[PDB]
Amino acid sequence: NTMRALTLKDILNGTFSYKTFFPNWISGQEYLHQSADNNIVLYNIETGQSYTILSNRTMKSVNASNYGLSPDRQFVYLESDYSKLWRYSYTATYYIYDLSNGEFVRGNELPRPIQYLCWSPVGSKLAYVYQNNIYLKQRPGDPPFQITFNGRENKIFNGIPDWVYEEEMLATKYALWWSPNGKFLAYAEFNDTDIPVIAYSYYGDEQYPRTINIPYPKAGAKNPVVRIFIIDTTYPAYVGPQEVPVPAMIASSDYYFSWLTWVTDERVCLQWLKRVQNVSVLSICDFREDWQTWDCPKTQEHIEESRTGWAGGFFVSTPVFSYDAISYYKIFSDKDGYKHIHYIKDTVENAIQITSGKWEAINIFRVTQDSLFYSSNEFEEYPGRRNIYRISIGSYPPSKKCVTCHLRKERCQYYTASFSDYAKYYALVCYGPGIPISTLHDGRTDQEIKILEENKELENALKNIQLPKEEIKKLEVDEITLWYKMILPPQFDRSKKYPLLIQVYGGPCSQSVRSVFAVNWISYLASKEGMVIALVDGRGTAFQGDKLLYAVYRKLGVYEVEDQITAVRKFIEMGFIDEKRIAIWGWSYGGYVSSLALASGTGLFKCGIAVAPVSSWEYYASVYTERFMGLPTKDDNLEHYKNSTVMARAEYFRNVDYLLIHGTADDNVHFQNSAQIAKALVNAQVDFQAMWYSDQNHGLSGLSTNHLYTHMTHFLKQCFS
Amino acid sequence: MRALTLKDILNGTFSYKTFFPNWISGQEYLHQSADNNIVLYNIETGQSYTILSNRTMKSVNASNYGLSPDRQFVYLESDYSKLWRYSYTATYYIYDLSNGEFVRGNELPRPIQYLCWSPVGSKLAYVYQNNIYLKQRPGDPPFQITFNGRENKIFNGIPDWVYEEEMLATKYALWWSPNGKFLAYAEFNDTDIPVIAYSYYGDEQYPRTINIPYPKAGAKNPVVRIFIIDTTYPAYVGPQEVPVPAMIASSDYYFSWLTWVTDERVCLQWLKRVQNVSVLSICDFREDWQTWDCPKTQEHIEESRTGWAGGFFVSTPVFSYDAISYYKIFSDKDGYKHIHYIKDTVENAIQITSGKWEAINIFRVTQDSLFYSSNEFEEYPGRRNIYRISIGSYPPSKKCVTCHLRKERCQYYTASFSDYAKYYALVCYGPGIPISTLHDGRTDQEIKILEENKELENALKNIQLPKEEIKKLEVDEITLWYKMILPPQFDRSKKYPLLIQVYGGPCSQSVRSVFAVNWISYLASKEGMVIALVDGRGTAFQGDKLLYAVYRKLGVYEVEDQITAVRKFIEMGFIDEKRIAIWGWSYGGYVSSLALASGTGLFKCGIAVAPVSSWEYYASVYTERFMGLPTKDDNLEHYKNSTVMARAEYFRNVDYLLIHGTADDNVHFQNSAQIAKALVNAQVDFQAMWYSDQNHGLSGLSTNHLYTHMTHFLKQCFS
Ligand SMILES: *[C@@H]1O[C@H](CO)[C@@H](O[C@@H]2O[C@H](CO)[C@@H](O[C@@H]3O[C@H](CO)[C@@H](O)[C@H](O)[C@@H]3O)[C@H](O)[C@H]2NC(C)=O)[C@H](O)[C@H]1NC(C)=O
Ligand SMILES: CC#CCn1c(N2CCC[C@@H](N)C2)nc2c1c(=O)n(Cc1nc(C)c3ccccc3n1)c(=O)n2C
Ligand SMILES: CC#CCn1c(N2CCC[C@@H](N)C2)nc2c1c(=O)n(Cc1nc(C)c3ccccc3n1)c(=O)n2C
Ligand SMILES: *[C@@H]1O[C@H](CO)[C@@H](O[C@@H]2O[C@H](CO)[C@@H](O)[C@H](O)[C@H]2NC(C)=O)[C@H](O)[C@H]1NC(C)=O
Ligand SMILES: *[C@@H]1O[C@H](CO)[C@@H](O[C@@H]2O[C@H](CO)[C@@H](O)[C@H](O)[C@H]2NC(C)=O)[C@H](O)[C@H]1NC(C)=O
Ligand SMILES: *[C@@H]1O[C@H](CO)[C@@H](O[C@@H]2O[C@H](CO)[C@@H](O)[C@H](O)[C@H]2NC(C)=O)[C@H](O)[C@H]1NC(C)=O
Ligand SMILES: *[C@@H]1O[C@H](CO)[C@@H](O)[C@H](O)[C@H]1NC(C)=O
Ligand SMILES: *[C@@H]1O[C@H](CO)[C@@H](O)[C@H](O)[C@H]1NC(C)=O
Ligand SMILES: *[C@@H]1O[C@H](CO)[C@@H](O)[C@H](O)[C@H]1NC(C)=O
Ligand SMILES: *[C@@H]1O[C@H](CO)[C@@H](O)[C@H](O)[C@H]1NC(C)=O
Repeated sequence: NTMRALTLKDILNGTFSYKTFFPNWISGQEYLHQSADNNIVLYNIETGQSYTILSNRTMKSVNASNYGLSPDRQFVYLESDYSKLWRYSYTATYYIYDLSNGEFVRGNELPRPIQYLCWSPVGSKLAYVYQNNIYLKQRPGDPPFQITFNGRENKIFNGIPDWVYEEEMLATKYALWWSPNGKFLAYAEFNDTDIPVIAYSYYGDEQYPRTINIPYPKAGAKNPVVRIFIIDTTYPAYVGPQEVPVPAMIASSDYYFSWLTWVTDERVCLQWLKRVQNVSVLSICDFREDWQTWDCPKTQEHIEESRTGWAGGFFVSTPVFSYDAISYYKIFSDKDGYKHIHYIKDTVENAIQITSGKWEAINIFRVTQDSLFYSSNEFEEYPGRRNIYRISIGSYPPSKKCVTCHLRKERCQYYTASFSDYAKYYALVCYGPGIPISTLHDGRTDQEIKILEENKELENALKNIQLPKEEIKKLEVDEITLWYKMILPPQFDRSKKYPLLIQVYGGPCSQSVRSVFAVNWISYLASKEGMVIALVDGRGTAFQGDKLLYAVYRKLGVYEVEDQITAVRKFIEMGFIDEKRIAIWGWSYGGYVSSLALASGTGLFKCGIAVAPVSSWEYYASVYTERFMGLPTKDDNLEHYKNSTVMARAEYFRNVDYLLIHGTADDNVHFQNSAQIAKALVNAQVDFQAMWYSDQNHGLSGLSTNHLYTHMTHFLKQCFS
Repeated sequence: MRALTLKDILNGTFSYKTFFPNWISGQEYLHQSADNNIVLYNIETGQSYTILSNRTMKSVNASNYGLSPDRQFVYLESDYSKLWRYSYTATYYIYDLSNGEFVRGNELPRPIQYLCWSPVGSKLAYVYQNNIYLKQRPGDPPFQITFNGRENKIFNGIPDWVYEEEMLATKYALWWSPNGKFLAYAEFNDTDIPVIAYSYYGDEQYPRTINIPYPKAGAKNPVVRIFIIDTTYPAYVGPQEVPVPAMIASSDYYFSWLTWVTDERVCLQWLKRVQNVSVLSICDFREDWQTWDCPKTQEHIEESRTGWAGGFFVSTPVFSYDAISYYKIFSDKDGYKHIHYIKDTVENAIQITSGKWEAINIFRVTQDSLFYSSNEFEEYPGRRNIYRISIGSYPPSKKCVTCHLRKERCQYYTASFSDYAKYYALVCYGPGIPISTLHDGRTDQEIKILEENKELENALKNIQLPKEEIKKLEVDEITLWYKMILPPQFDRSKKYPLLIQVYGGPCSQSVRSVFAVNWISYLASKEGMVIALVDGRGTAFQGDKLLYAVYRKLGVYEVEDQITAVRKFIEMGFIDEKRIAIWGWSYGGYVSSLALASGTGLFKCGIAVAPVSSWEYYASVYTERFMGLPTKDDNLEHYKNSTVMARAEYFRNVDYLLIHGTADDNVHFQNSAQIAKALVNAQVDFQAMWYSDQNHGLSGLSTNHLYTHMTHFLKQCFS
């Protein structure tokens, strides 16, 4: 064979895709996995042997795409008829299979379509959502008991989140949680009745288009109301569902429900977040026997507030409880402003700092009897790497071990972990910089037992490909460090002038300079079209302390734009960039940033591309916008909501080539955002190129993705030649 | 001295003025002068006086006026709020001219959808919240005629969306009798019609949905009931329904138009939903029952075995002074639309005009004369000349008033007649600079020049305008008339890039002797391009064989005829076969898209502005007229085969530019949304542009942006 450059076709077909192995743990030494001919194999690590538990002929009999083994292993649910709704939500038909009998569960059949379904943590209890209502099945073939009755489509939601909670708050399709032993079922009740709706046309394949209404609260609009209830699953008819008391300081004004964490069958932990998202409350509630309800004392309310910015990051960090079920470990900012692990027993005041330094603790994976596992930046001071650490708890001389630092140093510096029951064994998934690799380790010695997915097919395929060189370096301008990823063309010469493309996102709590392997569009642009690509992380980006993160608080569309400009000026003075041929592209938040950078009036960028951009913070969800911007009122931050729009910079797009793209059925960043930019450019008498994608979601999935990346390539090749 | 610039076209620098007198009597007319005073001019005693001052108009921000026939009052129209093509809502103020003060009292409500005076006296008729009200005297409390008017459902006195656009082409649906004794009105019911919903972004946090009851091809149609009310005693017997003919009511139907003959005689025109047959029913008033009798003996059928009834509309009759007979334009034995004279029956109709040319419109039927416009002169179908023929005199007369009035300059006319045709005005639209003159209605002599356009004549002195030529091609027994616009200092030895401007819809004509300084004049004047406009099968005024050729076969012959013409223009030697383009709007957007995806390799690039993509998405009134019903028993097969989306894979080696306004109520954005979706599925690249919150015509700074964007696309395509 002969070495060849990447093609656009290779990227669109996903020829250089990688496989990942996350074991579906069922016990401390057992896990499930789908085989090549679609069977379900049960691998036991201690015994070393595997067996088929659910055959391909049983899955094909009902056109099943997914499965779910019950904890007691008596039954397995068969998921078929997947019908996607929003980012996480989907509807499906569920078939219970009796493994012990060798036949499907016939009788009090499950309805269709089911919005969410799950087993209890022990036994064969079932909980499901149908027509925004929760139902309970003690045994698979038993008639269901209806828990909720007010569920109405697009108005009252039970057991599943509404649009805004699914997207910006919970980031999941469910809103119900079983207690550790299935004694209680906790759930949430969302009321979207008075929220204004977003309406958009869906053309489809019928003579007339249909309107799609979604209750969506834009910045400052009426928000949904939430009521968390806990019902006794053993005797639901006795006292019924009990509402969980909301803390006095949370209920004083509008509030959000952050997350629910079960501690024991008689103790649950709820997190609340005031509408002004700079103060969160961790309330611990205990079950009482004299009232059959949940008592929430003032003594068990732990406040976490941020005087500089917002509480947490994308979410308010969840606590990981100790074996004693009274104390917990949580990640939050220290005195210096770095998000580190703390240990809280009684009160927040007496919290003990577990990790410290000019780096951040990202996630706590497991809190065992003697070990604590977590991921961090620490290794070699690179904020874009992720490594797994293991620290001792309770032992007199403490231990601290980096499991993955030197596991495969050159190839692997971005890991994630998946723990078996009680951390007896665990799996590490390496995502880059090299070819991703999934391995399985002993939970006591950290030793690698076997390679789950090595990716030898992708390694051989890439042999004859001229992949670009990726470099993660930093710039130090005016006490502000800018980390950047530069993608260089094959056979790169520091004496030549290369056209430059900037890929931007820059949204608060984000990070785009990571040691992650990816064979994407910008890899093709550097491999075949000889372009230099750059990704810069400035103010507002996460994992480098709160001074960097909270710098964009109430000032969106200002520093993230300036930092891309500062970086381009620095890349130009390196000598290998053609100052005449520079471009910037982005999607969503990156579409807002590239539009503002292109209309900055600096003359650095020749052309720019904005895909589904945000044009004004008055058009985005209250949950995201108000977290980083505040209220759009005269008494608060209305002034900056008006000054931070793309439409106010319309006259500045006169000598630059602008390409504006947006999907007509975008439920997340509505088409209204691009419709307003286009209207402002028309009024300003400014020429630009545009593209719409009919009936397409925010991500433009399908043949639209092909068309988009082809259309953008044509625009860049014209701009650069 | 200098070439035209895009800015000159966008600003309307080379615009022309037109003078249509607002007749009030047989020798008088009103006109809003330079200082915005309403002046009255008398032709006989050549005197003028200001009847409504600029101070009176400015006091209520008035943009329009309406003098009552008795001249006691004048309505002052202000707060104009456009709705659809013709409809608008405004505030009206009655001014008492005799007293010198505004009419105080039972004030008119706001906003009023339509308002008009009776043909005599001070009677008022107006539509408010889809209901008709009557004011005997301006300061009197109104008498409510209708009560069922509900927004977007029941319409009274005004048409619904589809009747306003495709059927009446007017903002009103009420007609006063010749002396104001009776008021006739329409009642439209859109209750079960499916609606078209589209987002209107506006300037608020959330966009709003706009719903319009719009019947697409084959969908449920609005129902119509016509009534007549005695305006002297409307409480006595009330509104009486006009009997619908037995053969019209048998299935779905349309009300075509209403024509008052005398106070006690009215003429109604009906159209069957299968638009190949129309009925002219004459109804008389009966004292005995105070109702309208419509006999079978007074039903005149007009059917078309080859195609549809009429042109864009079913021609209206013009009655004689005897009020029993009438003159109507329709096809003869040979297939040419000529004037006929009907006394008793359609069978015994007498053909008034004949030949291989068409009579376009009947302007006025007087006691001894008949005025009409036609093609006849020098056999040019794109010309309009006004003729006068005698009626009643033993040896008949026939003269062409306009033919040699100004032969080189003027060959496209229109006429505005004063009360009883005592005087009339001729408006020349081209080929030369438009001119409006005033003629004596008895001798046809020119009395004065109303608007000569000397400002535009002087402005164009230093402008080297392109040469326009109207010629014809004769291929396979089919004559194609074309207008070619040549660059200044055109050389027949050089190769020039070619742009085709297309419309090609049924009943249309784009090769006319009309003066215009438009976008394509700039493209030829500054960008050295040859421009062409071809009229093939489906275009009107050349007989029914040409017109009905596209019957039930839309998107086929009009496309082929543009291709046949380009092949002929190429073999002329001065066209660069490598640089050819085609642009069109609306129907022209459908034709240019199909021509670009024909697979002939003639066109390099094409532009489609607000195109129709499938006949499933367009108005039933227009679509089922030339294509029939989209059912298995009728023409569903061709409805499916005549789509732009079915030709998606053919746009692969051509440059396509697709433009469409998001708030287009006429040709919905759905049409372009479907084309874009098909091109994505076919993996075909194209350039696109949307216009937020803009109507079908993209009026305002959106026009500026569109014409600029299209110029860039063509400049790039022709380099
Ligand atoms: C846009 O087009 C309009 C015409 O539709 C232009 O308005 C006209 O501009 C010309 C030249 O500036 C004016 O002509 C001069 O008028 C004076 C009397 O006012 C006369 O003494 C001169 O001999 C000459 O004819 C004209 O008055 C003016 N207005 C009208 C009603 O025609 C306008 O200027 C164009 N815009 C641009 C930017 O060119
Ligand atoms: C508007 C907005 C917004 C903010 N936002 C969020 N949040 C948190 C989660 C909830 C969400 N509502 C808001 N997640 C995001 C982004 C974002 O702009 N981009 C850029 C981006 N996005 C996409 C889709 C891209 C696709 C291709 C290339 C680069 C891309 N870059 C992202 O990638 N992700 C994952
Ligand atoms: C779909 C469709 C359609 C049919 N249509 C109608 N009818 C009768 C009245 C009722 C209506 N529903 C249907 N009037 C039309 C057209 C049409 O295609 N074009 C072409 C055109 N249109 C526009 C707007 C143009 C603008 C610029 C240049 C060329 C243009 N060429 C016209 O000019 N006019 C005046
Ligand atoms: C699209 O990409 C897939 C891989 O994602 C290609 O399929 C592979 O083809 C090679 C050919 O040697 C096989 O050995 C692999 O086993 C295939 N992998 C999978 C996952 O099927 C496919 O060929 C690509 N499409 C095209 C047209 O090249
Ligand atoms: C307007 O049209 C609607 C629908 O065609 C009429 O309503 C129907 O009238 C019939 C007869 O009175 C009833 O039996 C139906 O149940 C009605 N259907 C609906 C959908 O309402 C309505 O009466 C008409 N109104 C006028 C004033 O003509
Ligand atoms: C008017 O047009 C209609 C079209 O629907 C003609 O009706 C057809 O007549 C035949 C007679 O055998 C029927 O079988 C069909 O169902 C009808 N439609 C078609 C096109 O198949 C009607 O005859 C025409 N009338 C006139 C006077 O020309
Ligand atoms: C939901 O909210 C509406 C409107 O605010 C209110 O009327 C109703 O009581 C609520 N319903 C439930 C079940 O919470
Ligand atoms: C939280 O935000 C509000 C509004 O900006 C501010 O007034 C308040 O003091 C902040 N609270 C803390 C603890 O920072
Ligand atoms: C508005 O925003 C611009 C940046 O887009 C900034 O330069 C200006 O100072 C802001 N403030 C006001 C009051 O305009
Ligand atoms: C109003 O008309 C008078 C008389 O023609 C004139 O003098 C005056 O200038 C006009 N005012 C305006 C505003 O045109």
